[PDB]
Amino acid sequence: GLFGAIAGFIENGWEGMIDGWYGFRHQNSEGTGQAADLKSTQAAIDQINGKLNRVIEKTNEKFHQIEKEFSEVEGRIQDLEKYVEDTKIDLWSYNAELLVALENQHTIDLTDSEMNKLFEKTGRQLRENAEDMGNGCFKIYHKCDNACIESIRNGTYDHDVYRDEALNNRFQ
Amino acid sequence: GLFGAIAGFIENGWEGMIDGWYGFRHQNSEGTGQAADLKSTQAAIDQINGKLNRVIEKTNEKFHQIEKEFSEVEGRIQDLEKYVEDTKIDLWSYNAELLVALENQHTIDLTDSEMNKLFEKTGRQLRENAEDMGNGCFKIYHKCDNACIESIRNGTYDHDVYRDEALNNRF
Amino acid sequence: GLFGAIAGFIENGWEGMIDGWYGFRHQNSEGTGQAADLKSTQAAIDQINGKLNRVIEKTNEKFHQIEKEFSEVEGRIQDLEKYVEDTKIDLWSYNAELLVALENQHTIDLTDSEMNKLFEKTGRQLRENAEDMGNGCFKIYHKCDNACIESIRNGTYDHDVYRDEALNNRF
Amino acid sequence: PGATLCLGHHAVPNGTLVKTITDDQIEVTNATELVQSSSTGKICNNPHRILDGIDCTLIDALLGDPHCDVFQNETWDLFVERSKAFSNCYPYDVPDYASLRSLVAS
Amino acid sequence: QVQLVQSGAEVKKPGASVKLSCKASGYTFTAYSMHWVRQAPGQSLEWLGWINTAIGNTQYSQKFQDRVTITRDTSARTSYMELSSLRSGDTAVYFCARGASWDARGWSGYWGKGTLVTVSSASTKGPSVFPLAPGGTAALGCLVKDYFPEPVTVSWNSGALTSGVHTFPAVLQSSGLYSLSSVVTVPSSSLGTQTYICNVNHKPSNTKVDKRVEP
Amino acid sequence: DIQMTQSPDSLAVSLGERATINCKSSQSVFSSSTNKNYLAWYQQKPGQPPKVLIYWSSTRESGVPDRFSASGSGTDFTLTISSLQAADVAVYYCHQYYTAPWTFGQGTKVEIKRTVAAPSVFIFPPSDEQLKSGTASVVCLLNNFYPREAKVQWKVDNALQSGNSQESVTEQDSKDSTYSLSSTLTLSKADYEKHKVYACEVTHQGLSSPVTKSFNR
Amino acid sequence: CISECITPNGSIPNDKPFQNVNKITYGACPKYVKQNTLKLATGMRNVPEK
Ligand SMILES: *[C@@H]1O[C@H](CO)[C@@H](O[C@@H]2O[C@H](CO)[C@@H](O)[C@H](O)[C@H]2NC(C)=O)[C@H](O)[C@H]1NC(C)=O
Ligand SMILES: *[C@@H]1O[C@H](CO)[C@@H](O[C@@H]2O[C@H](CO)[C@@H](O)[C@H](O)[C@H]2NC(C)=O)[C@H](O)[C@H]1NC(C)=O
Ligand SMILES: *[C@@H]1O[C@H](CO)[C@@H](O)[C@H](O)[C@H]1NC(C)=O
Ligand SMILES: *[C@@H]1O[C@H](CO)[C@@H](O)[C@H](O)[C@H]1NC(C)=O
Ligand SMILES: *[C@@H]1O[C@H](CO)[C@@H](O)[C@H](O)[C@H]1NC(C)=O
Repeated sequence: GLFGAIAGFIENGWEGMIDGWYGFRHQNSEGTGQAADLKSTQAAIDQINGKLNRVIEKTNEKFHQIEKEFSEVEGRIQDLEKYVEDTKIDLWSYNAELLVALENQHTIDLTDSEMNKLFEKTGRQLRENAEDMGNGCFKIYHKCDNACIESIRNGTYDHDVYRDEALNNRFQ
Repeated sequence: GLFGAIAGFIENGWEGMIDGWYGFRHQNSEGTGQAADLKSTQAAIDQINGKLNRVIEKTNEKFHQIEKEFSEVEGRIQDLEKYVEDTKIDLWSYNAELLVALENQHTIDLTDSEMNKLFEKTGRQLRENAEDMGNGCFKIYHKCDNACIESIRNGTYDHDVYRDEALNNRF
Repeated sequence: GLFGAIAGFIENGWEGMIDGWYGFRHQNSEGTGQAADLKSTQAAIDQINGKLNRVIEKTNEKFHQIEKEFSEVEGRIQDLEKYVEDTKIDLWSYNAELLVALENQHTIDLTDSEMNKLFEKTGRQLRENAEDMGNGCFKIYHKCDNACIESIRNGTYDHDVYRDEALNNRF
Repeated sequence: PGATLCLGHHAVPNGTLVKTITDDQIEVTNATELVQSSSTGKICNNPHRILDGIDCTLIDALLGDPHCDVFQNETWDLFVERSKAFSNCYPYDVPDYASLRSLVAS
Repeated sequence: QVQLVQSGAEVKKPGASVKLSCKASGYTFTAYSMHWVRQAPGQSLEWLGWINTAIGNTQYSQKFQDRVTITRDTSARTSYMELSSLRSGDTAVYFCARGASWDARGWSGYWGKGTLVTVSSASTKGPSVFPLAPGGTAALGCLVKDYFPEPVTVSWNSGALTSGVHTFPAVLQSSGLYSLSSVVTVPSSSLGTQTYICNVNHKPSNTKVDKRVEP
Repeated sequence: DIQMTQSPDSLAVSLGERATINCKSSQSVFSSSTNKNYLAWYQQKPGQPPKVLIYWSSTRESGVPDRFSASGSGTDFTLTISSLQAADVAVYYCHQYYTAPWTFGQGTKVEIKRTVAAPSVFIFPPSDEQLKSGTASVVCLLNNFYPREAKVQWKVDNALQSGNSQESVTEQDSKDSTYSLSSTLTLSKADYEKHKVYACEVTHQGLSSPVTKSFNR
Repeated sequence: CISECITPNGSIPNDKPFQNVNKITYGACPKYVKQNTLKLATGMRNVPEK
């Protein structure tokens, strides 16, 4: 994708993440765990449902039209009826092909984006207390129990609390 | 947006930024102030006007066409005139709808990008002298008066001058 | 582009890079040199050939159609044949314009992206051993000979080896 | 003594192939079909009022061919002509038959 | 093709230990949790614990933290459950099951076919097969008695007689030994002329036995 | 832990008819966090392992026929088989995976309801070859009856027995939807050749009067 | 039965924007296209591992 997260610096997806689209996996002094990220999963989901509802919105209603099958050769007028219809179908067929091509490119890039956006938010909370290991994982340079990880996941992590401990571990 | 700046890590827009689209707000030892960033502002504007001008360029000119209203039932030939016209309108209508959906998505994503690009540029000038607080703001770890801020804004900030001071304060 | 690398923080392209689309230039204790990066170059190339192959795939085959030029004035039926055809051409002409506009924007944006992605990957390998100078160049804060540079280019740079040395130099 | 925190996204053992601007075929986690390609094979009698023409063309009903006189003064949103329809009255033709059929049907 | 191949049936005496295995294939092993769930006969399913297949950490149900240990071998694509200080109340079928997600917050979409483990102080014994000697139809049968351990299989006339046959679930007697009966309804008219033989198989003791049943 | 409790314990429904099983968990298994109910439903036929029908309380596993559906939120859940077919006769389990430990319900056995049918009763005296072994086994067979409920009382010289019999019941018959029961009375050779009249009394809904079948030693 | 969209082959659902059943239609109907399938992504890229 354009952002290089999904199928990029995140080396692969997690078949085991079954209650969210994006999330966290951790290891600390109390063990390891997993949690869906609620906001991003929902951010991705709403856009895809939004686009989809736009796509499946409002078919046209048509009633009396033209004949499109003919049991006799008639020439000029039939040629024209068949040409108009054939033309209409090729145009719509083109529109249909183009619409899904564009949507899918956009669906893929927006999902890559949410991953990248989630990743960036995590980095920002952590300030100087962690480093990006480059594979979508952060190394946290302080003791960080389950409540601490959860504090990161729920967006209330207070970087200042751990900064002295962390900087000491990073640089000394 | 795709970049997560506008309506993202930037928590809200500034109703008070009325002389630019993007800009800086600061607080330092001499008080606070505001300035539009012209290059990013101008970047969004030029893309949107280029785009806008592409869209409103060159309507087609047509002269003698077909009748599109009829005062008598005639059947087969009229059905075809009406079907051709009805089909044409739905096709153009789809094009019109599609044109604006893609354009508007693209207008939104490009503006978000310009926000993100301005932010990244600011980060890069600052090098090791500041930290991203995560809300589109930088905490600058050295004394930085109005001329210093302006040095950041006009792209001549010299990070080496302040580096020693900043690192001591950070660490 | 949307990512701000090409025609952005990378100030210009390299006319001298003739064996890749993206790559590295370096200076170290053994001198300077240049090398293309194959993966990013190939990533861009594969996508562009893919879109292109999608665009030039499968023309339609048509046989008996309608007459489209006429040697006599005939009125109502001819108006319709001419209107149907004229309309068809304007629709396809519109599609052609739109298809290339969207594709070209996307072609421009995806290449800016690959540039940005290569840059980000390099930053991540380097960890705390380098700083982004803001112009697409990294200042590496340790002695880094040709084998070290090559270790960066081929993805095996071991940041831990140099961290003590680099941090001493940065700080 | 520290910790590790990894960001990731889900995946499935096997997904579904879709087309994009760049790729003729690429795997995503889920997709949905946009082309209706099946029918029950039956015409639903709601909400539109359906008239099965049976042994009658609309034109035979119009003129009042006797085995079609059942259809007198009838109305429809959609008239259905069956291939088994037949005429059984004076042999006839209608110049611009197609138009009359069209304008009556409409 | 997701598959879970569990070790063969096991018979052990009280106070001993057992170690069952579960061999997976057809999916990436370290991406899904493994679970061990048991079922006493005629009872409900009981979760023993789970293992995180990538890392290898576990947690067990408190009624079992003392005695159960779960293991994995990542190159083998294999899980292992070891239960110690066995008691008669541990007689049950032991399923391994792949989690829908690792971390155990997920259902099970794939279960192994199960491994029966029987805990008793009785030892392997082959059964004695006694005849159950015969309204217009009569009933005859075989009583397969005093064997250990389960299971036993019964057919009639080498598989040829199946309609009307009812082989019952075994029952466990005071002796610690199992007992089973298998019967078939047949027309009274058939009795003296049609031969009826029941084929009993008790594989744990290598006992194969055919018994003809007559009035 | 989180207790799963199903209702009813046993359920009898006619072919083509609707089947509805209920589940309550001791604590909510809804996460406001993920907006999902962490609840599953499994089918289990004898011998076979459990099979998911439904997960996220309301999502149907693929390949499972659409006559199965489940609903509910938090602590109240309901599995439904809209139009019961013969292959649906099985035990059904609900399952919370909201938190470790996994817990399951006690199980609801589901059977085909049918017209009431009375058991054919047969009695079997011990074989002579078994009597040599010093023990005697009298067997009572109750064949092809419905419903499952049946009392078997062993009477030896009319003194009804207790503590010396054991029962076993077939699974509902795939063909005619009946059950069958085998009862085995056990004595020592000594006690067996001490009384004369051995009888098996069966009581069942399809039997207007309790039927007794018997033999004299 | 109830259906807004009718074709000579029979009624069809009109929940999808396109159909490949018949160019002849009546009522509120998806638009006829030549393609027999078109997949709209409703998820991210799928990258399964090992
Ligand atoms: C793949 O995506 C489709 C489209 O979003 C999902 O279909 C939805 O299913 C839910 C639950 O039944 C319905 O409420 C929605 O109406 C469906 N959406 C549409 C527009 O059809 C589908 O569930 C997904 N497939 C899987 C297995 O996850
Ligand atoms: C609906 O009916 C029409 C008419 O019978 C079908 O069109 C036929 O399609 C087949 C297969 O491509 C062709 O070989 C025939 O020549 C067509 N018949 C006629 C008379 O045109 C059409 O396939 C049906 N639609 C669907 C999707 O079932
Ligand atoms: C974040 O998580 C912790 C640990 O569960 C919890 O105590 C805290 O309330 C959460 N923060 C907020 C404000 O939701
Ligand atoms: C940028 O702003 C500062 C302070 O006003 C000014 O001193 C400096 O000259 C400016 N830089 C340039 C080169 O314009
Ligand atoms: C990268 O380059 C160095 C220097 O040539 C070499 O030793 C190393 O093996 C390379 N890494 C890989 C795995 O290609």
